[PDB]
Amino acid sequence: KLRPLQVGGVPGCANIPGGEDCQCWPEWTADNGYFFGDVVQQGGVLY
Amino acid sequence: DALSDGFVRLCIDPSLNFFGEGCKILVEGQMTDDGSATPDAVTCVTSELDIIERFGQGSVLTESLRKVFCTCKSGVSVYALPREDAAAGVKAVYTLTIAGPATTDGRVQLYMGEAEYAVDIGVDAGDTATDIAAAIVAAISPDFPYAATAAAGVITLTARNAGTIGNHLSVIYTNLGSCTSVTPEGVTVTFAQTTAGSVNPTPNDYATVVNECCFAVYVLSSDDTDWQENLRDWIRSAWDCSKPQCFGHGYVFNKGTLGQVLADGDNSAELSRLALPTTYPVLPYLTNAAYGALSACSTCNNPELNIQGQTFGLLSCINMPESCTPGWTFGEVTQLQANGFVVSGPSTTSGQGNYTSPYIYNDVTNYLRDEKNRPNATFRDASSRRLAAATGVALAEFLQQFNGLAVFTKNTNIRTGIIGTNPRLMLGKIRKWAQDNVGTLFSEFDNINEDIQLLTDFEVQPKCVGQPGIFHLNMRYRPPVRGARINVNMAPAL
Amino acid sequence: DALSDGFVRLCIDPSLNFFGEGCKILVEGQMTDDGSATPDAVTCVTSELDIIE
Amino acid sequence: TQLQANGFVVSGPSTTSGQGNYTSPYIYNDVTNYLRDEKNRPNATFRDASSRRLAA
Repeated sequence: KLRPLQVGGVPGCANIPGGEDCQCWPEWTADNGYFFGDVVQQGGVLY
Repeated sequence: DALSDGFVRLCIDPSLNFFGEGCKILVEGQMTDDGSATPDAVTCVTSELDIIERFGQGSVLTESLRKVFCTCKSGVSVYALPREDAAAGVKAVYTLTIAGPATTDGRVQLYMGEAEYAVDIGVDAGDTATDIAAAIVAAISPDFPYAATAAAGVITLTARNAGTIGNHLSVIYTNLGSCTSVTPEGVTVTFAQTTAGSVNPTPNDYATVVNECCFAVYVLSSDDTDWQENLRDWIRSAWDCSKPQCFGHGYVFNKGTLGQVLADGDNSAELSRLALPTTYPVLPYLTNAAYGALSACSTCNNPELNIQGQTFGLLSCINMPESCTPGWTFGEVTQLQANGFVVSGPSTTSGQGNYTSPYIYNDVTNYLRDEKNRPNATFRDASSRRLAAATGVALAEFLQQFNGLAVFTKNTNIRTGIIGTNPRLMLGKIRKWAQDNVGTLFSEFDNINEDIQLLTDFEVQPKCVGQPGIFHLNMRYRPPVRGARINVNMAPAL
Repeated sequence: DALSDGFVRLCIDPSLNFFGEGCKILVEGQMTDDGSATPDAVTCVTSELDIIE
Repeated sequence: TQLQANGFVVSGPSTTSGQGNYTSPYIYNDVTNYLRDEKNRPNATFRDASSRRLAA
């Protein structure tokens, strides 16, 4: 089932999942004081 | 620089011939309008660089000249007789259909005409017909005698030269499976040839463009039968009795099925008809010109050896793809050998691995039967023709010591002191010249007492008609014999 | 290569199997419909990984 | 022996291993099916399969 690929030919075999860096919803940091309602992102979850 | 004295004078120059012109060949073909050479005029060619601008890029004469220069390396003075396209000519157009999105990796190789025009694209997993056609058009060599235009799957190849010489195109995939270098799933590329003929030129002006320029070999790059018949008439006029003779030979081709190729033949002892099967991959004029050049760059200093066999008759510049079905079946092969036709085969028949060079058998001429009607093989093979020419020239140079000498016909007694001669002494001297050439120009004469006759003009002609100082010589030679078939018949015992 | 140093320039043959190509063996037999080979036509088989397809 | 005579190749097991007991066959008399000649006169010229390869 393994097939020899080619010169210039991985884009085909794989799908090269691209990277991603989204940090909207500012991260929780103890250096800041928060009020009731302030929303933060911790561990990828909004609280 | 210690050369000041003036005793020795250096002339360091890499472009200097030492061995004369040598072995004049003439290549006849059609050209395009891009060239800068005046049509219908024999010119000299010195290299393979200026041919593009002189005969147009992509013209059949350009490829003919390129193959001539590829084969005959050095020793020949090549000339070209470029002619232009006839008025009414539909430039041949071929369609090639590609297809099949794409599915995997591999190389897609195509073979059009000769191997020098082969292309190799790198179609990989995922592609589209349009892009494949674009890559093909970008990969086609510009020297290919066809202009390529893409139609997103319909590659259109139009012939750069109008005439019947364009109806001989072939494209082979030579990769389907092909035992290695596997193909990306595309399509079975389809070859269709929508267009057609529209008759090519017919010059018939050899008696003017070349008047006394003695050429050794004429090659023709057109499939018109009337043109070849005109060339035959010319070369036959070169082997006349009226005027002094510029001996010559001509090399032409004939492509088609067995019926039409046996019909193309006649008793033309002046041409070497080359037969070609209907499914011939290589463009015909290429192999024709290669054969012509080889036979001119290997024999002109040695006019005895036949262009034949694995070593001598090898056309190294022509490259065909391998195949197991070899065009002419052996029955057709022997049928063509019998009716004075040159046949060509492969030289490796290696299944499916790579290109192979063609190879000729039976370097013969189209001389079946004698002038009266009788069959005979005196002018069957071309080496007999070149040998007869050489022998005639040698005898002519030997006989020059008599033209100008005092001759005695009556009373036969050369008085003391004078420098005359009589017919018996001339006959003896000619007999000894013919004799001490046995082994290089003649064979083991059988009845020399009557093979050579010298008659004074006072007896050949009727009474009171002869002219003092005219002689008639009749000679019956026999070119040497060589090796041929062996016919082994090995038979083991119990 | 331009970056090379000496003058002896080796040019490796594209692929191996040279010493064969003189011992061809034709195996004849039937095939199922799953196969992708054109029937009634000799075709070489390089390796064992692609006879099933 | 009857098969050996009429130009037939025979294969038999190499080891004497007893019932069950996997083995591997080998060939005796690598011969061709050629026993008579032309004009019906018996011979042995092409009996051995190596004689044919050597003829070629």
